[PDB]
Amino acid sequence: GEEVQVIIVGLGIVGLAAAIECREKGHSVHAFEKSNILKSIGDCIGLQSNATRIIKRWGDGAVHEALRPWIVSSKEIRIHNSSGRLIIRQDLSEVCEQPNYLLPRSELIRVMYEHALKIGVEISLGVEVCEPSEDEEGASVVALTRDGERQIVRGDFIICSDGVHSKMRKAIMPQPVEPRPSGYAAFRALVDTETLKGDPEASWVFEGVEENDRFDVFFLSGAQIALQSCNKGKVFSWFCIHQDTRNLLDVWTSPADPNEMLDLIKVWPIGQRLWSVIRHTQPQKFINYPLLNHKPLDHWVSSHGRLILIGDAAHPLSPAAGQGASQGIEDANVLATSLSLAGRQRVSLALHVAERIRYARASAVQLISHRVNEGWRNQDWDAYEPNEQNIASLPLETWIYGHDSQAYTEQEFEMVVRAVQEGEEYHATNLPDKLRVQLGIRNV
Ligand SMILES: Cc1cc2nc3c(=O)[nH]c(=O)nc-3n(C[C@H](O)[C@H](O)[C@H](O)COP(=O)(O)OP(=O)(O)OC[C@H]3O[C@@H](n4cnc5c(N)ncnc54)[C@H](O)[C@@H]3O)c2cc1C
Ligand SMILES: CC1(C)c2[nH]c3cc(Cl)ccc3c2C[C@@]23CN4CCC[C@]4(C[C@@H]12)C(=O)N3
Repeated sequence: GEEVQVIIVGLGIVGLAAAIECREKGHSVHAFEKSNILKSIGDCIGLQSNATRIIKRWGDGAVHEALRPWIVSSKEIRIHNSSGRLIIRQDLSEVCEQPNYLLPRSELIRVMYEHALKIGVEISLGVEVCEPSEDEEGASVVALTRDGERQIVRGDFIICSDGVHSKMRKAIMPQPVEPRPSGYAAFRALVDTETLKGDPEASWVFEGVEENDRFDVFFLSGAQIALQSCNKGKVFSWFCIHQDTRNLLDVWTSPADPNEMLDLIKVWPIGQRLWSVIRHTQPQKFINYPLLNHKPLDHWVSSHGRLILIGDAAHPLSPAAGQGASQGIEDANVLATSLSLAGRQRVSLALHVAERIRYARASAVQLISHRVNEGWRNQDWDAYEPNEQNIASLPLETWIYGHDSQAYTEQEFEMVVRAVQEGEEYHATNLPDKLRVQLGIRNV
């Protein structure tokens, strides 16, 4: 009559989603995180309908109501050239049939953190998790606190949601493959709303944002720039994908030079108008984040089936594509659903079923996102005008954003169990069949 004891390593977006999913489905959760995750860092996170579908269930709608101010109200993407001329209005009516969110990462973390505490997730901040182990009966980790004290923590299995620099990953894949640089990076930041207000030369950016979030894209030679608003103009954010061969580290903390962005855009006719807004980014908030191409791992689940990698620990995606967080939320939902269907006496089965459901779909999104990183969409803008051909269409694919991962898992669970127990390949239908073979995805 004892609950499953879930251990979670890392409380980024995916670890918090895994904690909420597991706890709402009746399992005990003790989550560990090394940092103060409430600190204001990073810029905005987008969540598409495949993620909001999952989030809508949490607390019988409580989290969705907390996130309602952040529901995307853009009806179109406005695509501009280097003169600022509007070339194409790309309709978002289908993409936005169901809710999407756009909000500062720190606000999404806060909302998820508060709900996790409310529903009884046990959270331990200031803990670096080390040295996982497992056998046929259980798993354990070492909780290392900042005073150097070590505490053993035991559970039924370990959820490794510790991000792109996951140290848990080597417990599954001890020989790490190296991501290769795409040759591109992304400048990105929030704008300081206060100083943005009160700049008369930036007043244009507020037009209509109380009714429809701004979603402007600009294509210049060497730059793909987006300017967005959310929550009725309370927040403005921007990014700029650009060529960069420097040896940049993929972290969200390093100093970046705002003058590099000014130099890139000031030589084109629209540059001064864009800078009228972007100049109000706080200097220490400029991030220049490299767009690295990570190869799918061979698998996500450990030898005894009591550790699983999810989120960016399993399938890091660049922030340039828009499915990174949403796919990690699908990991959390499928894993928790699979655990609930398998039960405490079949934990390894649960993790292996979740891996079989998630792997090909997550890997397809990952491999397609490599093309956005390498700039395949770009053309010579002296000759071509940008249009829908140049917009990475991953956030526009119905097969991604229309998907209901929980319903899929419930309907397919016993078929996946049979594939796992009979040693047969499971052919998931949560991605297009042509895609899996076209991309060279190898089933686990
Ligand atoms: C500080 C920060 C800012 C970010 N800002 C943005 C942004 O503006 N836009 C965007 O699109 N993406 C951003 N990201 C990335 C984004 O969170 C992910 O791409 C994705 O949405 C969710 O990935 P995740 O939860 O799997 O991993 P992450 O979000 O990277 O979270 C991993 C967590 O695990 C913790 N952790 C790592 N190792 C250990 C350990 N041994 N023990 C305990 N805890 C550990 C880390 O402290 C971190 O909180 C940011 C990530 C970080 C870490
Ligand atoms: C910002 C992204 C993640 C995005 N976020 C969305 C949200 C909704 Cl709700 C609908 C569509 C999108 C898109 C499509 C975008 C628009 N950007 C223009 C330059 C680079 C990029 C990235 C990508 C692109 O090529 N396609």
